[PDB]
Amino acid sequence: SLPREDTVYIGGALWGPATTWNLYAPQSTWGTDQFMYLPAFQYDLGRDAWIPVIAERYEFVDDKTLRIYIRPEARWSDGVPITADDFVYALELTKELGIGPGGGWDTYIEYVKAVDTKVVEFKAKEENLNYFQFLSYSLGAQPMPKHVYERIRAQMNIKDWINDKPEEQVVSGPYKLYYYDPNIVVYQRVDDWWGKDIFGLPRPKYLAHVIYKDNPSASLAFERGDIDWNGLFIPSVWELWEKKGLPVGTWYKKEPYFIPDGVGFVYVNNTKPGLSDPAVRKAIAYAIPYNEMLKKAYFGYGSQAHPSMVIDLFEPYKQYIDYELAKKTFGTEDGRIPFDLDMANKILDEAGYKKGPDGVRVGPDGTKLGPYTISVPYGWTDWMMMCEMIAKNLRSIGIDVKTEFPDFSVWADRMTKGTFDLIISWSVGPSFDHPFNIYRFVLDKRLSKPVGEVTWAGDWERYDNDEVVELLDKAVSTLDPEVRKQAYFRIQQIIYRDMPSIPAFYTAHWYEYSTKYWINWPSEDNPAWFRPSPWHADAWPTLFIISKKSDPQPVPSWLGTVDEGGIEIPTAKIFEDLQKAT
Ligand SMILES: OC[C@H]1O[C@@H](O[C@H]2[C@H](O)[C@@H](O)[C@H](O)O[C@@H]2CO)[C@H](O)[C@@H](O)[C@@H]1O
Repeated sequence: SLPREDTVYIGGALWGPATTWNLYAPQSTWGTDQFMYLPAFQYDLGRDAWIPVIAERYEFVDDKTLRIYIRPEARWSDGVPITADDFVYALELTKELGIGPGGGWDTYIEYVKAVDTKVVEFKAKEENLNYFQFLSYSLGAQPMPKHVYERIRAQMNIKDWINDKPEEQVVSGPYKLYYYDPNIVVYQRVDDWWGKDIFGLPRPKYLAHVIYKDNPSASLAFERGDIDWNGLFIPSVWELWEKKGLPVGTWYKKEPYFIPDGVGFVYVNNTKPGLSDPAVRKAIAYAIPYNEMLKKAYFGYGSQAHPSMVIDLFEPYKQYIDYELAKKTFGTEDGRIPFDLDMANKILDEAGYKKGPDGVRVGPDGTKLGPYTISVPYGWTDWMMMCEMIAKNLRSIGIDVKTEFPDFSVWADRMTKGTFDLIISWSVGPSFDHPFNIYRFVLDKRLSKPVGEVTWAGDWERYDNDEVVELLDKAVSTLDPEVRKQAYFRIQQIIYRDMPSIPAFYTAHWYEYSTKYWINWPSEDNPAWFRPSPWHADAWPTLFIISKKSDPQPVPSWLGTVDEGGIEIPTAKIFEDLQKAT
């Protein structure tokens, strides 16, 4: 019963049921992090700059001490000021509970301290000084409402709290929950949002997400005009406007249609017998039919990933790849891993795996290579097809793998708790600290948890290597790019030796829009925000950029770097200030 012209309908972001609106719970509902809880500074990948959001300003006291000045206007939706205590509390709670925003901060941050009501100070750890992580955890810090969470902690386990009462929801963002049921989640704009005199208001009054069971049903809704903002895999997407003449668009009008999101992996659980052998993981890498699955399953919307984990779609990242090592190791022109079942079988043969009567390999200890599952969420039809193609090839070489596609919530539980065998999942994307970010997320045991315990922070596969930890600790102890590069090069040697999990393809930043009710969507022709996908962590500025068709507004004046006429601080300026404070 929502007003259509004041509602943005969304697809491809929420899969399975609503769970909670609590970032410390094992699962929370799409929209919670994106729109309800904002950071100190919002990183802008498109401009390589930082929007001062809850923060007004930063200051380096020295190269290891960063003060963040909170806007006087920054205020929770219940009227309580956002204070330095809220920043300290959020991070200390994440450390205590082993889950929540800012996971891992305490590895590279010595302290977070409320030096005044509106001033928070972060101090870098010097033992393993890491300037990227220092900046990431400090500038990107997300406060959480201490006064709310302490009340909850007195009543119950914070992990059990649903936070599902609209009137009582205490948020820092411009939206909060309005309504939900088994078929929809709806958010409503906070009209007296604290940021209204700095950022304006987002244009939609409501954000609604009907819960579709699969891609085909979501696609049908999109074709009917019932989804405005979509983050969906869509086969033959160009035909929506070329053949069907629908008022629909993507970032690119021509192929590949989508900008890149990150790196999709075949994650292989290192804790399971058989899968714990690097030889088996290497064999799996050679048995993935990269080219065929990316054409048939992925419609050419993304290409094969480089095994270094570096996103070589961007020229400036190519310096971080030891191409000679990759070429030497894999025998291909660029060092990508070839699809080669002969090689996969050879690897298993040379590791002492012999096929038994049923055709399944048994190791020299003799661990049987199966039964295993490969799993992705039901309805994610592109990934499901990839899984089927991969599983069949693995069965061919004597690894007993079958597909299993449970509801998203169940899949996510098994991934985060590390009870899976194989899955396809995401990792990280292009960023100011790439490829440090992907090595940290995928390879760092410190971000993992025991099997049975939830981690959203990293290392789902439970890879355990102490040399990687040492290399991550030294990679950015100075800003000399050569030190970083050599750390990355050695990590790459370790990746090829251990095959902790398999970088497979560059994931698409799924993003489609309808112009029927909402206009000025970011695109190649209007590149106002480079992370517009409705499920992306950094989606929120999109909602300030779009207008109602019947009420067009100008571009928000705060957008753009300081030199361009907005309020965004270039990453280069932050590093300039850091070096100057040394
Ligand atoms: O391509 C697989 C699948 O992706 C779905 O979007 C995912 C996205 O790929 C993932 O990185 C992010 O963390 O979650 C979103 C969903 O919130 C997309 O909705 C599907 O159509 C697609 O099959």
